Amino acid sequence: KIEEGKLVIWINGDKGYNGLAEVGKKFEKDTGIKVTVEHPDKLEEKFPQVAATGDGPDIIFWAHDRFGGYAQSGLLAEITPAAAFQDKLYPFTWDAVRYNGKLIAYPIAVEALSLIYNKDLLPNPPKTWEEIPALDKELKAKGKSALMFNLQEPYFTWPLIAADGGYAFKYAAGKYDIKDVGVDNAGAKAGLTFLVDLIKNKHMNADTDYSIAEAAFNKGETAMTINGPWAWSNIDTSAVNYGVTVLPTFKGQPSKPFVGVLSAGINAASPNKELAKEFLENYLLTDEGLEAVNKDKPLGAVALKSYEEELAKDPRIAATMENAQKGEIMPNIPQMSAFWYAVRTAVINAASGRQTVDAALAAAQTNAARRKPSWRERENNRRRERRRRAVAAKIYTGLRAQGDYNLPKHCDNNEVLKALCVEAGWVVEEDGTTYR
Amino acid sequence: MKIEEGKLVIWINGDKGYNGLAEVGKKFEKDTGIKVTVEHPDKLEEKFPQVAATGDGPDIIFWAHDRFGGYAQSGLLAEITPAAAFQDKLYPFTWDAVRYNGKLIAYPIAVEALSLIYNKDLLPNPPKTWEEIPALDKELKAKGKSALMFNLQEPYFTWPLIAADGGYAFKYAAGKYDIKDVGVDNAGAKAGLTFLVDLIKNKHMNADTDYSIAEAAFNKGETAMTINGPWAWSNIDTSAVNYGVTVLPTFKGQPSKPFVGVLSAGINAASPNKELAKEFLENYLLTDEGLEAVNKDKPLGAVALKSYEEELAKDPRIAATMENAQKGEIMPNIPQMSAFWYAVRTAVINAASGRQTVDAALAAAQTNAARRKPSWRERENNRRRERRRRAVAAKIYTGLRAQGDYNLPKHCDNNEVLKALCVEAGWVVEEDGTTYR
DNA sequence: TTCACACGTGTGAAA
DNA sequence: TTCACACGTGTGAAA
Ligand SMILES: OC[C@H]1O[C@H](O[C@H]2[C@H](O)[C@@H](O)[C@@H](O)O[C@@H]2CO)[C@H](O)[C@@H](O)[C@@H]1O
Ligand SMILES: OC[C@H]1O[C@H](O[C@H]2[C@H](O)[C@@H](O)[C@@H](O)O[C@@H]2CO)[C@H](O)[C@@H](O)[C@@H]1O
Repeated sequence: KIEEGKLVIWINGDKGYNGLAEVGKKFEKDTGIKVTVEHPDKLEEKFPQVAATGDGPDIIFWAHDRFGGYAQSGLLAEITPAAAFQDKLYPFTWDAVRYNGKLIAYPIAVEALSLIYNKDLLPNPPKTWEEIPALDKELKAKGKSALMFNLQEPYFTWPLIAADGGYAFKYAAGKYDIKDVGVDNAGAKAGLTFLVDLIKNKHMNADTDYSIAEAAFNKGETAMTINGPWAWSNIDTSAVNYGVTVLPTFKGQPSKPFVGVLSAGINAASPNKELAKEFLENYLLTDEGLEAVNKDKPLGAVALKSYEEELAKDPRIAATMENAQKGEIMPNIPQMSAFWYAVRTAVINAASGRQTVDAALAAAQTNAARRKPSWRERENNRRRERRRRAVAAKIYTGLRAQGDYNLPKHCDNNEVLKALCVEAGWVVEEDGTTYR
Repeated sequence: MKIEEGKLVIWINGDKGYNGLAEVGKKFEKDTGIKVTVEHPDKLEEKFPQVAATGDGPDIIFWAHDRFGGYAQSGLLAEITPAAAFQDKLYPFTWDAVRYNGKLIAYPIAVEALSLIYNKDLLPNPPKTWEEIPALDKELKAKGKSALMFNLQEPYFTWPLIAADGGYAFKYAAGKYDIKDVGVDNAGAKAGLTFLVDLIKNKHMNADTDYSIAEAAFNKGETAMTINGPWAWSNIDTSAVNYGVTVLPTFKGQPSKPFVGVLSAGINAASPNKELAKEFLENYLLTDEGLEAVNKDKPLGAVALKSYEEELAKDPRIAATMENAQKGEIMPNIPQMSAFWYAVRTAVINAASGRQTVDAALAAAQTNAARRKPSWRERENNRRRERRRRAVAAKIYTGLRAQGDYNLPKHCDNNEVLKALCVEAGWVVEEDGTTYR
């Protein structure tokens, strides 16, 4: 739990938390405030469960798509940087972190998936998804594979699902229609069927996850992977000469990745809200601060204009933003969580053969729509059934006490009910068949 | 995933040397042409029993021996059939660790015991007792450091202190463990966990500290001590910290008693590669060169293979490891061990957080660790009984609604039908169900 | 050991 | 939207 004078940060384990820990240390030396960085598992899920009761970190790092629900549940302290600060960042990165007219976190970096390839195994990477199967057949004869990427998180498969028409929630009339979903249309089916066919034809394995794909590419066992800017440092430490380029087209259309804006929201329950902005505004979001983090694990197109003009000249960043322009920024609405869980279930269930593509995406469409019942709705149901059981229990208590039925020493209420039935002129068979 | 004929898939925990093991796999593929894939998924010791029940899961699974008895009872492991010649190459007691109902159910790899790891430059003379840690931490804090940080989310790391003054898991008597004789709630266990919660109350430790927080703190020089196993040394070596490995401190003048694990490799019962897995484990991994490749990635501890252990035993860090092991006990491998671990993990976490008193947390742990897990058939019995109870009721009300003519509204629940029936039989029923003649 | 009612949420109505 | 019986397991009685 939070406490005054200290700063605890939650950031995903694939970002440069060590580099950010070097930001907190210099922050500690200036004003004497200790700064701990922790990279817990499923931090995007734990934070909403714990922040309600007042627990959780001072600052939470995650992509912007989750912050709308967080704010909707009143977990985030509203951000109000001076004008002088707001102008230090690109406008569209402020838009990613504004929900109902209010800024709900500090945008940090823009992330988009790209195609990463091994130049030594594949000097000329494919321009199309359609030619990957043949390429894998050629590489399988050399003991390699064409492509491996995380199939457990729909983030990585969404570029292909959206290529031919799939979409999450249609945007029209300046709003996201929380009830117009595009996970079941012809384009989505085409994209997921091709992915499943890749598995069926043994060009990919349904159980490949982030760790398995990263190891295979960094050990030179697979020619390509799909990943974000954070993955680059680990490829750098390996012996692989890699390139970063546009994702392959599918049916002649670009892959359309969902673009995220890594952000840092301040816990509404924190006693260090001011201390946290002094850290975020004048220590992290500075050339030397982003540098220390970026040097750990690349951030992507950092939102600070001041440092992005430097990073923007990296050909890997140019490629990252080439993919981003062909994709879309993620909505931040609270229903993204339901959308992501549903599509995750669809991809996994179709990849494994547990469901057909048609059945998986059909269910996904209705799941990404589902309303989650409120606490009060759950409590209404709990109480109604408590009252139903209490009413029955009182009836049978009086029947047992006053009925003087010929009942066994121990018997259930069904037997009492039977004795009440015969008294009222009914016949009740062994199995409950009841008539006059 | 299913395991395919002609390929080998291995599961091993992420803190072990899976990169070294993958190199052994790459040699095996070079000599016989069989591809070997090594993965380190999360919660593998829980995932395996779920998938392997239907023939899924890996060909080979690595874990400490304590979980394998439950696997074998569930029929998930092949029986290990090493010729006597090969058995003689490993220490007898390591075979004991993987013997269950008289059969060998895994290949023992290495013996693991927790030790005290300390920063020589911050603390040239490590403490001999737990009792002096609070004072030592008070010194270190004045310099911006802490005395001790270790994993408080896995009971494995706190058990040495719980066991020190008398806590125990299952009592051994007459050549077997008594699954109803649990010792997580006696005076010694209470004293050990109380001292740990007292560390937390006096701000000498954080209740939320997990494995990665403690490892980062020690390896960065923020804390003078940690508690960990041999797997952790390689990350320390790469750090600036100059460390030593020594005996765990005493508690109430008595040695800490870590539970000792034997890293073991089981063969999935559903694998058609049982012969290939046996070949790989016997003739590639459990060799000098095989264990060396893994050990160089992350230290294994005291390996079961006599020939290579005579080399590793020269290491003072292994001598210390086995000094702690002698003071501890080999874990049981009985199926009830997972229930014991879940119970103590909840007790430690709840007490460390103040959610429960020590007495309450451990009282619940004792009941949970001793609770008999109902069989599948007992569960099915209960499920069918309640299915039948509802069915009889349903038929009774179906008949009452059909032939009753109780003048009831379009839709109404069974309680209202019951009420009508009661008045038909000469009863009065109030709104809340109060019923009488 | 078996057993019965409690328990809160699921599924599907009915509006 | 509210509502009701289904659902399998929990708590604890009787033996
Ligand atoms: O897979 C669904 C997942 O997608 C995104 O998560 C990304 C994250 O944005 C990246 O920074 C990186 O960590 O990879 C993640 C995918 O594993 C969404 O941000 C997230 O809400 C969603 O659950
Ligand atoms: O914490 C309970 C846990 O303890 C042991 O797990 C150890 C394992 O033996 C070591 O090899 C290492 O990985 O640390 C683990 C604890 O995080 C038991 O083996 C395990 O069954 C039990 O759940």
